[PDB]
Amino acid sequence: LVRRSESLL
Amino acid sequence: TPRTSNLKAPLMELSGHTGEIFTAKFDPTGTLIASGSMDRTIMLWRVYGDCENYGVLNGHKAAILDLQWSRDGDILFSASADMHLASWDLTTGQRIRRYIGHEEIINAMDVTQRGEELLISGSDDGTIGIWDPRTKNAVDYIETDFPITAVAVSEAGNEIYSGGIDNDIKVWDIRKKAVVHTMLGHNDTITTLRVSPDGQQLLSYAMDSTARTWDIRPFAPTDRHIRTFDGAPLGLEKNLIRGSWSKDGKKIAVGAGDGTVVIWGSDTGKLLYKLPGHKGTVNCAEFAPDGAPIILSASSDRTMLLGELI
Amino acid sequence: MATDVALETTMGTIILELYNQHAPRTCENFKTLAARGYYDGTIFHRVIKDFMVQGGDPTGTGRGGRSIYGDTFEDEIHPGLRHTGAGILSMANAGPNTNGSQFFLTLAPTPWLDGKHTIFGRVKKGIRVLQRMGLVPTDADDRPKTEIKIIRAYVVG
Amino acid sequence: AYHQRLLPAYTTLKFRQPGQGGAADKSTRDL
Amino acid sequence: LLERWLGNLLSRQFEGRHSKGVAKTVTKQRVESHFDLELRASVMADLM
Amino acid sequence: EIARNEWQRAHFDPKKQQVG
Amino acid sequence: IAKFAQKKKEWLRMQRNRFGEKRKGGFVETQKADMPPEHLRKIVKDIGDVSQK
Amino acid sequence: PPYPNRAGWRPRAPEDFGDGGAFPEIPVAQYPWGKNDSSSKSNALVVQVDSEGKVDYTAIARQGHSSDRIIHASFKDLIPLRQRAEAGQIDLSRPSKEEVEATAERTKNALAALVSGALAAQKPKNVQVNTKREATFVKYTPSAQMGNNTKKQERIIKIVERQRDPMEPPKFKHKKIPRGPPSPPPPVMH
Amino acid sequence: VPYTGENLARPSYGPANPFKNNVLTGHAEEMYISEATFRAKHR
Amino acid sequence: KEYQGRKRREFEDYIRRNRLRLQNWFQYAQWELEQKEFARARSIFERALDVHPNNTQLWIRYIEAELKNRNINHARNLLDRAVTRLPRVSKLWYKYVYVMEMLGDIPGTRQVFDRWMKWEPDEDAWNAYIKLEKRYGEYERARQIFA
Amino acid sequence: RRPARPQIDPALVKSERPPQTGTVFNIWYNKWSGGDREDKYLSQTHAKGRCNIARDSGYTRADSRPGSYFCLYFARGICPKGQDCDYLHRLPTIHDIFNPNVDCFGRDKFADYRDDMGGVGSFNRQNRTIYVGRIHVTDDIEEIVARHFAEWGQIERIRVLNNRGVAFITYTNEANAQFAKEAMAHQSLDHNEILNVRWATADPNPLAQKREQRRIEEQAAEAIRRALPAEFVAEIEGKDPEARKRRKLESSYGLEGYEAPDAVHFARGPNAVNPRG
Amino acid sequence: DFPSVCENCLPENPYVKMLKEDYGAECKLCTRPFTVFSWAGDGRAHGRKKRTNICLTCARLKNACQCCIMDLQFGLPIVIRDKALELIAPGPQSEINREYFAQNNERAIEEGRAKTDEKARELLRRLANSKPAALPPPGPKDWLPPADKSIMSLFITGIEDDLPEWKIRDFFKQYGKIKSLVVSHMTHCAFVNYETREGAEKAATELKGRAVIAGCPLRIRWSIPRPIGTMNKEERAEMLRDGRSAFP
Ligand SMILES: [Zn+2]
Repeated sequence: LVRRSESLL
Repeated sequence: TPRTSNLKAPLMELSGHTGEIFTAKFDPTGTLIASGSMDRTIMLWRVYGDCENYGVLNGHKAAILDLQWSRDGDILFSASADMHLASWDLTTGQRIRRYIGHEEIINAMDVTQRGEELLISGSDDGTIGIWDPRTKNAVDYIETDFPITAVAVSEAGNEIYSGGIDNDIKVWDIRKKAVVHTMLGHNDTITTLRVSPDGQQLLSYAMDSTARTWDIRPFAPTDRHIRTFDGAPLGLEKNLIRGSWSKDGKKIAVGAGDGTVVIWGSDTGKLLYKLPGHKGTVNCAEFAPDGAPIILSASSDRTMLLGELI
Repeated sequence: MATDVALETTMGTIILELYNQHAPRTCENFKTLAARGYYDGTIFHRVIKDFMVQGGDPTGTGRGGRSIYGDTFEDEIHPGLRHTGAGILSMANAGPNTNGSQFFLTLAPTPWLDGKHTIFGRVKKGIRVLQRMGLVPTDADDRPKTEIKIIRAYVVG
Repeated sequence: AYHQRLLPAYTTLKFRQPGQGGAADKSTRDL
Repeated sequence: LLERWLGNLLSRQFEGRHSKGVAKTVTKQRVESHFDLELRASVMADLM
Repeated sequence: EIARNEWQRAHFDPKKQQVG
Repeated sequence: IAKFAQKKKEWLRMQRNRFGEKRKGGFVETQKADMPPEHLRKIVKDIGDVSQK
Repeated sequence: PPYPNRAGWRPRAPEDFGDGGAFPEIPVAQYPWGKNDSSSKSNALVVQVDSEGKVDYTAIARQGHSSDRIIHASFKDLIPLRQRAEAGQIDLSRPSKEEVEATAERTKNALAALVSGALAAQKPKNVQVNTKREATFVKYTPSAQMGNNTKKQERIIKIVERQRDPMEPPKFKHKKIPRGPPSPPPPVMH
Repeated sequence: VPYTGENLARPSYGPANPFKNNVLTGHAEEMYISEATFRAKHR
Repeated sequence: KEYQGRKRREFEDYIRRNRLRLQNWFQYAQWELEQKEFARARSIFERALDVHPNNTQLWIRYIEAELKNRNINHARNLLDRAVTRLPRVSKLWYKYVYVMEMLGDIPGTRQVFDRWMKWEPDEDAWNAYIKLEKRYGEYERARQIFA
Repeated sequence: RRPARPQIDPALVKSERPPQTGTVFNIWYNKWSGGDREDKYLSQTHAKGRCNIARDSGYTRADSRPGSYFCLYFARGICPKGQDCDYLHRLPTIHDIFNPNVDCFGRDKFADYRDDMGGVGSFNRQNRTIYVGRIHVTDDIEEIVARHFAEWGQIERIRVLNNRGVAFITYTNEANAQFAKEAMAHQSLDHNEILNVRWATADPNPLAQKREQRRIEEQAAEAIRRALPAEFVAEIEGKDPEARKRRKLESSYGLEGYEAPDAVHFARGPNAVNPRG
Repeated sequence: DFPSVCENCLPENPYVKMLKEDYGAECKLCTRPFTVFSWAGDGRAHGRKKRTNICLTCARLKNACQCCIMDLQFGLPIVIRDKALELIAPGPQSEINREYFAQNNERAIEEGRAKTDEKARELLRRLANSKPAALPPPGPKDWLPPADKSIMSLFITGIEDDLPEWKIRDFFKQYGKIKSLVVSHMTHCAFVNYETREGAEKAATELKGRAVIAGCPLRIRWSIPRPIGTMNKEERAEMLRDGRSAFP
């Protein structure tokens, strides 16, 4: 799975 | 490579001649370039700032084989295959005068940078000519038996180094009109003769693709040689390839027939550089006289390369 | 004993054994250059079908070499090891002793490089990766049209 | 190459002279 | 005029006619037909 | 498969093609 | 001077050929001259009605 | 076998090399992948792997295209740039005046060449002759061909444009060849 | 660099191929010589 | 050969007359398949793919026509091209996993399903992958599929 | 020696229009137009001269120049210039070979044949076979064909398909075949007939097919044997047992049981590992 | 901007004066206009202006010189090379498909896309293993001259297909002037008609009913000239056996 960004920025 | 000198580009072209560029020089200040070519014109370029062509001189009926800046930098000197010499004002752009009397093609010419001003014109009638740059007639002429392709004037202003097709570098005295000594070692025609900036060594490139440095000091041994340099082959054209000294005298540069400029160390002998970029025989390889690591190459692909040494 | 070095290519994985008791100096040169990340990111610059897969150049040209003994070191031919088949790891030079940082995987029996290059290893695991390396389109100067970039090569352990 | 048969016509472009506006930029707050 | 005209004549004589591929203008006799074409295309586009 | 298709092309017979 | 004599002749001939004013473009240049009128007369009479193959 | 030594043991089996790799100790010719009696003669593509290690399938979408072509061929292209994993600071600034003017110079030189070609084609200059036929010199070094392999002397070749009759019409007719196939279409990223 | 003597002096590493030209038959480059040189050699 | 030339002329004239109708390409390619001219039928189908790149029906019929003549590697290359061009058409993926399950080849079906799961499909493909791994035992790998 | 004999006097040789087969002479195409198309090709006339090699041969202004082509009109028997011709006026010998772009007369050869198969010919077939027809059907065809199809060159094989009045003459040289085709066209054999000497197509006889295929193969083999070194090719066929032993002993290079591949062993270059060349 | 011309097509002079004409002619294969380079051969003062006959793209496809149109590796014609080496001939030879392929492939053909070497060795190995009641021996009456002075023909039987007519012609040229020589390899028959009977008598005297030409055994007899017609395979076989039986 392609990773997402969880930084909420 | 980072930037070394004060140029707009590390290396760049100068073009606009419609014929083979045979001789290119520098200002004594080091800011102006004057080039004469097969197309009977002289192009005057500005090195620094914007690299702009600012002058054209059109007076010669044949190819311009030499041109030399004066001691100050306002007079230009042309040797040309129309059997003439010429002095040019580089303020109005007009020709000051013409020097007449040579009966064949003039191959070489030199002016004295120290002392009185003279002109040294070697020509294929076997004649060196000593000219004053105010009278249209020659002060003197020394007659030889062989065509002369390279001349140089000494620091003292009384010795003429003449190279020609007799494979010898002859050193003559002006007031005596006689050779003081001959210098052997070459076996093909001498194309350049340049005295070192300090005046202690002599450079001579010839058509055997060997550049020889010679001891020139007056109290020298019987063999006045120093060293021999290889790696600058002469191609199919039998041009008069002219080399130069760096200001410190450490490096020598000679154009090759491969489109390359071969730079050696004058004292060590290593091949320091073999610079490509030309599609013809590099007729001239000159160093910047104002203490800069700048080399100008003029070649029969109608072009000049201005480069910096890094 | 043989020590392992792992080439992580863009074709697969090649696990090489290295022969310390037969040609030592080349083997710790290879280990030190691999573990330092020096062989991380170079190319396999030359591929000749049925002859060679050669790489290791920092510049990817054919002239780079950064051996841990300075800039170059000497040859260590031991006659027990000869180029005898596909997949042999050897250290390549140019004439006399000029060993830099270029390695040389023989892809076929080549019994004419004996005594000229330093045999110092062997492909242990993953000979199919090298076989697919040999069968790549190379254009004119044995450099492949595509890139066979090496990423990692580690001591594993 | 191309296949067109235009004779030359209006071979110089007109440029906005001073007083004709155009190539003179201000801030969008001023606008 | 006549040399351009005869050059065009010799060009059709020696390298042929470029009959197909050029854009014809919308003259009066074509106006309504052109309108229909454009309108149909527009309607078709909206449908898609 | 390219060679097998070449062989099948070089040996085609329009005798059993008439029946569906 | 006897050994360096044919070399001198060859050098002088080569440099005069290369750098002479008469060969500014590599060759001797002349002016476009007028042909005899009978040349054109013969050409026009010969080609005729342009009926021969 | 291990390696303190391997003498006295000849590979007889294809699995004797482990996964593969001929042993330098044995001075017998060894074939880790058997006889290469025939060539590879396979028209398959070179199978590559990616960074984490999987079979790379972007050689199929990029097939027939140059390396500077931008092709979206994975699900990673469907993710926003801000949410696209390894993505911190994103520079969203216009190029400076230097790059802008350099691109302007390059594109206007190319379009000026095109304008010159179009103007040459649009109205020919009545008579199409040029008597300034300056020669071009070529240094041609021959290779070996037609059997014999002797090194022939290198050649200097003068190439001059041929004098053309000013009255000659165009020599050949124009052929209407149908359009070639387009560039290989990209993946459909719905 | 890469025009200095020590850069041209270093050779290309690795073995040689046991098994380039600009055109299909040889190598041809554009060159610049005087007209008189070509005429004299051709003569 | 006269019949072949006349049929080829008729089919090419129908293709030149209206190239945006798939029936002409289908009939020409099927007919050239009937005289076992596989290179010709492949060329006709590839020209149709040049005219209709994103047509799923043309892709399906060309993969099927490749499969019914037992050209397995050609058809697998074709299915790779088809799922590369149209990764969001589940019909092509379903045919691709079905074909590489029919021919044995369970790790190949698994890696095709891995590519499909990389494309993040609908729930039906995940359920199909779980059913694949549940059919041949293999429950723990189905647990990572549920993860 | 002997100068070239003038064949026909210049009084009989002119450049006039063809006979009037129409109403208007088209001067661009130089052909009569009008009339009826029932005329069309009409018939093939009888030519204005034959050739005697023993009588008409000599020297021209072409023996001094190397590379001069043979004369088409000396082959047609209607060349009036004699010794002043710029082309050769002799018979093509066996060493008169030409490249596959021109014939022996210098005319350019074409990509494909013409449907009415005559003319210069095509370079896509090394055709040394000439097709002659329109022979007066008698019983002594073979003797008169072998007598008259023999002064143009050296002949491999004449198959006379009698009863049809058709023969297929295969010379050993292509230039001799072109010379014979341009010499015997519209000539007479024994009676007043017009021979249709045209370019032969391909003999469907499978024996002739395998003969031609084989001859092509040893021609290419001769070229390859000229290209390769003698030891290399001698190892390549390996009919000589000593050459086989040399291959077994030489292709070892230290490692036993190698039997080096032909790409490595039969390789030519400066860096190859072999005696090279 | 430079042609691909072999050395034997180029002049012997190392300095070549060459003319160049953009779109000077159509290529002799693909019929497209191309830049023609031309030069004067070593045949000074008359001959043919040698030129590039085909374009450069077709010269890459065929691997041939642009002037001579022969293979640039062995010096063979293109069709001879292709037939004897079984090569692909990479490109269509039809009318419109030629321009289509040249229009769509001119950038990959230049880079060497779309090396025989081993196939030449394969051809050499293939030609290494090439594989291409009896009548009594002839009595004296076969080579004795007949009483009829009008009898002139010499009949030869046993001729194989490998024997050309010219070998027979210059084998019998040493005996006298031959008026005619008819060799039918289809029927293995030959007729020699001399001009003088002395030459035929000498041929019968020093042949004695038997002959060997290039390893082929043949039988010679006196004969009145009769034609050779449509003839049975069994009769052909039995006189082939007779020609072999000329050497028992
Ligand atoms: Zn050629």
